[PDB]
Amino acid sequence: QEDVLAKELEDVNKWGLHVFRIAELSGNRPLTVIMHTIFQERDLLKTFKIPVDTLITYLMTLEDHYHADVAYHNNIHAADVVQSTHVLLSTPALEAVFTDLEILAAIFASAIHDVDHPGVSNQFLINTNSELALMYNDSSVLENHHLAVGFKLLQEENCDIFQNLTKKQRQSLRKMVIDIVLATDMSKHMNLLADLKTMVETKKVTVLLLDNYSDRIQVLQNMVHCADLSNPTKPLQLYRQWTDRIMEEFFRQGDRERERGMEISPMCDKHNASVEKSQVGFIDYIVHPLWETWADLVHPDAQDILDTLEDNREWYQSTIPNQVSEFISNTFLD
Ligand SMILES: O=C(O)Cc1ccc(Cc2cc(-c3cccc(Cl)c3)nc(C(F)(F)F)c2)cc1
Ligand SMILES: [Mg+2]
Ligand SMILES: [Zn+2]
Ligand SMILES: [Zn+2]
Repeated sequence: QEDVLAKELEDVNKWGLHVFRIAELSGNRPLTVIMHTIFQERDLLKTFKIPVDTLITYLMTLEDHYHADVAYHNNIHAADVVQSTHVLLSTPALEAVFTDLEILAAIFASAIHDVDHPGVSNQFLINTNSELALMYNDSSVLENHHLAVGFKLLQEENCDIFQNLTKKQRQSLRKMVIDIVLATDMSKHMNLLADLKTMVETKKVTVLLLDNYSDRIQVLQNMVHCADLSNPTKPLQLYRQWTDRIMEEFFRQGDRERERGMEISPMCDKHNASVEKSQVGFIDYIVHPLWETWADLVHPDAQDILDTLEDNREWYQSTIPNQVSEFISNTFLD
């Protein structure tokens, strides 16, 4: 079993890693094994003096607080986002741009970015006056929760993977991670994109040049957001699994809404769905504009990704046998 898992992990630097296969092979520990592998590849254990047993212990704990019963926002998604971020960080256009701390921050942010997700949206949690929305005053509810849990777990037995950073490194890392995970709130998408556009419009090269924290963090925020929205850019056999999972999760939310006598949210009604037209819309209004801008920023490194995305769009379009627009307006605008 171990041998086969090792063969699959050889694709860790490649877009299109077989993450589901890794999940089955690892006993449903894709986050732990992927993070460990990445930490080895990038030499982050040596650089930040992270004892290996402490890493494994934190990763297993973090993984356990992802909900296996949630079809999309689970540990497999977290592993995917981590690995996608890891690839993006290695793009030629960003060679030697980020420090090791900034690299650690982006990867860690990716690992924790949806931890303890309950399988329902911010808007559902607000509309039901949930405990979470009450705790966080209706703003970036889940994202604030992912951060609090992700950090709190460092305090469990033998979990403090940052015990040998300096006080200043710990503060800087904490701040970057917060900035990154809060930018994963989907309602911030337009603002992020506008900023990313501006950065492209004024980019300097020699490889990209980034003079200040503000510019660097912005790129990391967009990078992890791209990773979060990367499913339609993946080989189609992966994409389609992600699509089935997110629709399952949406339909379960709609069943909860139905049982409570609420209006069923867009995309959440299993009795009235258009899976294929909705993906086309998702790509045209959100994913393609974002990734076309990321591709400009890193031109020409992301060309294959863009091409796959455009092929994947045609496929969903070719398999077609108000809701999309309502979902977009409610999800991706501030
Ligand atoms: O954060 C939130 O408030 C809710 C929310 C926003 C973004 C996502 C990601 C996602 C979204 C979609 C999708 C499906 C139908 C329509 C549209 Cl517009 C997008 N699809 C996929 C795909 F790629 F995995 F299939 C993934 C999941 C939840
Ligand atoms: Mg999230
Ligand atoms: Zn716990
Ligand atoms: Zn996510």
